[PDB]
Amino acid sequence: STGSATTTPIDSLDDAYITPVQIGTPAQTLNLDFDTGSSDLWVFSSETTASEVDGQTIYTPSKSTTAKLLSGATWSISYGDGSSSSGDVYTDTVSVGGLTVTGQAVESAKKVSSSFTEDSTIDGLLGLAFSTLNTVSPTQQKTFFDNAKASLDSPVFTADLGYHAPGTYNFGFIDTTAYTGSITYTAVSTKQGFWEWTSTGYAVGSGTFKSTSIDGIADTGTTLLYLPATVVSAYWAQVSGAKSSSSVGGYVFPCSATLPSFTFGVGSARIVIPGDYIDFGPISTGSSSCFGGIQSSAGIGINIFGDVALKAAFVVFNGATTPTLGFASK
Ligand SMILES: NCc1ccc(C(F)(F)F)cc1
Repeated sequence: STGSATTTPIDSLDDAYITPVQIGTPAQTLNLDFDTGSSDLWVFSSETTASEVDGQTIYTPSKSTTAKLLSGATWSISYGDGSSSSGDVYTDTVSVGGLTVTGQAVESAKKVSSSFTEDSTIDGLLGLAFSTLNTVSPTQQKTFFDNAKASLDSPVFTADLGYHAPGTYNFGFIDTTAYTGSITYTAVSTKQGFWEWTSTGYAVGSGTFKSTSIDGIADTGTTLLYLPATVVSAYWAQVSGAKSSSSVGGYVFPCSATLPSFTFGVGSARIVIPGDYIDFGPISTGSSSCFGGIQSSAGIGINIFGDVALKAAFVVFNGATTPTLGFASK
């Protein structure tokens, strides 16, 4: 079996991507943020605290004839950005573009943090990292990809995120028309539960490729590219007027600048992120100072190849016996 769904940026800045998901019987469509950096499928629901719901579409388990309360199960997650959500669990039918899973754990939110309330376009998350990170207690649950993997034509899923444009999430197959050249595969470590790999280095614009091992995760749920401070300082040093602002919380640059591109290595292959992808607009409404898309990972603990980097490539998340990551230019 296969699944194919269109993913859309939530705003003009590509702050996040949403993808329609059908839950329950009859189908209740929720626009979820597919997240390769987490492993909980959670949604805004009829149980969410009234004041914490602001325009999102909710899941009403009592209206699904196939929804079953998972006895004594609760979930609670805190993301790298300081955001969080928690609640109870149901098992229900979940479909993504024609691919269906019955008995999928659907984590119903009782509470969500301010940033989730503020994003009215995000109805919840669909975790695509390894099921070892799932927060359901006392009995851990599997991801949608984990539940479907055996039935797929090929145990893979691809992320083809668009820059200011619609894109695609495919399950079970590789669309050979969705990329140029070849897919270069690289080794993955599942020790921290993430699609963790090692980049072979970087270049800034037309500069010399610096060969250096950058360990990081492929994370569709994180907007920006987070890299070591030495790497990030070398990039912003090429932009006139760019500086690291402690008030803003990262590198800012004059909005009139034309940013150089950023290249990251995948084995001997190279993925080029065009400079325009690194522009995240004014720091505040009306400001002539813009926020950067490449930031330091020094206070994070790990490097994150977020949407800024992933949207420059066709990305294969290979769930074979030994998982690997594939990257191709597009
Ligand atoms: N990395 C997961 C994630 C995704 C979205 C959000 C936000 F912005 F919706 F709150 C927070 C955390």
